[PDB]
Amino acid sequence: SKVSVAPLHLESAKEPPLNTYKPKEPFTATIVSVESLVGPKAPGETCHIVIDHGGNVPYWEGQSYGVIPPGENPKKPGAPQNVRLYSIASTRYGDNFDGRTGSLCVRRAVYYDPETGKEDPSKNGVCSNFLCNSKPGDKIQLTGPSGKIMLLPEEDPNATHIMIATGTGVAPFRGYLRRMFMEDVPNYRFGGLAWLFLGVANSDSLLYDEEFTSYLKQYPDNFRYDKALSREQKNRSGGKMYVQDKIEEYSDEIFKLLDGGAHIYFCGLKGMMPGIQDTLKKVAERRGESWDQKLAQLKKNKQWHVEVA
Ligand SMILES: Cc1cc2nc3c(=O)[nH]c(=O)nc-3n(C[C@H](O)[C@H](O)[C@H](O)COP(=O)(O)OP(=O)(O)OC[C@H]3O[C@@H](n4cnc5c(N)ncnc54)[C@H](O)[C@@H]3O)c2cc1C
Ligand SMILES: NC(=O)c1cccnc1
Ligand SMILES: [Mg+2]
Repeated sequence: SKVSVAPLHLESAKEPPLNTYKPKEPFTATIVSVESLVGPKAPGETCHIVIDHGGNVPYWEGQSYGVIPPGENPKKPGAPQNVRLYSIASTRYGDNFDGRTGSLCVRRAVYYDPETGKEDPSKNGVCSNFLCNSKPGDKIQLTGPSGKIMLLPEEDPNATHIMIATGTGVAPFRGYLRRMFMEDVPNYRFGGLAWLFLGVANSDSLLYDEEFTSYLKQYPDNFRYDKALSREQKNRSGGKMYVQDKIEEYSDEIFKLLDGGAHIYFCGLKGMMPGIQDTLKKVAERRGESWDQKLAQLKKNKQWHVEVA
């Protein structure tokens, strides 16, 4: 039924690891695999990178790894490159179920001249292309792990978790959902509701869709999954279908779940948040509620979890 994971001593630590490796002495990890997650119509490549850390850089679900790309710091001669953070997309056991690997979900940052569409190697994103250009056996300078905002609250195994992602913001939720549904973790038997909302540009830009869809058939009473394909669908007002439009489609259900104590999570590019806030204010107003009052309450109750950049 559930997949055996090892070693179960990874459940014993009472606190998440933080800054085990630091930039001046990173951990030299080894690439296991790199693959594209997306199809030909996707605006850009997003890749799935599996990294062998040998058990030397454990983490909890929701944390980030740092990666120091090669080369000198362009603004600090003689110095290494600045760390880039990546949300870990794997559980603490990893994609090999052995506690030795972790995975990243990385969008290639590529520069196009806004008029001609021409390229320029010196303007592409350094660390994202480094990662998606990697091959098995390549070495990676790893730092961290870091972050606590997106730790999964496990005190109540029957909690409700409403997960709102755009693009690579799905990464921590892939980790959450594997821990909730896929892996045999005897000390955490999830029996609540986990509701994943994912916005991407088009069907070819979907990330891990087969995995999430499988949870609908395995855990129909504990998982829901809704997608917004912005260039392929339009909202009720003529706009491109964004994730906030999908929340709006379920406004009454979601607001009732929040009032009942649900956690809600937001992850991805910071550009996703203004439209979400606009939708939530409009929804609140139609219900005769104040979104300001409601958000202040959610934050005070520690139901509101945002990590965007
Ligand atoms: C907590 C956290 C978690 C994150 N999680 C993820 C994740 O899971 N996945 C993910 O893909 N990203 C994630 N990010 C973003 C990630 O950390 C990087 O910032 C991103 O990958 C870009 O880094 P880079 O080294 O590729 O680009 P950089 O080399 O830092 O360049 C940044 C941008 O500037 C552009 N640029 C460079 N030079 C020029 C120029 N001369 N003219 C115009 N433009 C230029 C680049 O093309 C790029 O878009 C996260 C960020 C944070 C803070
Ligand atoms: N955790 C983050 O801030 C994040 C994740 C994915 C993409 N961009 C930022
Ligand atoms: Mg696909």
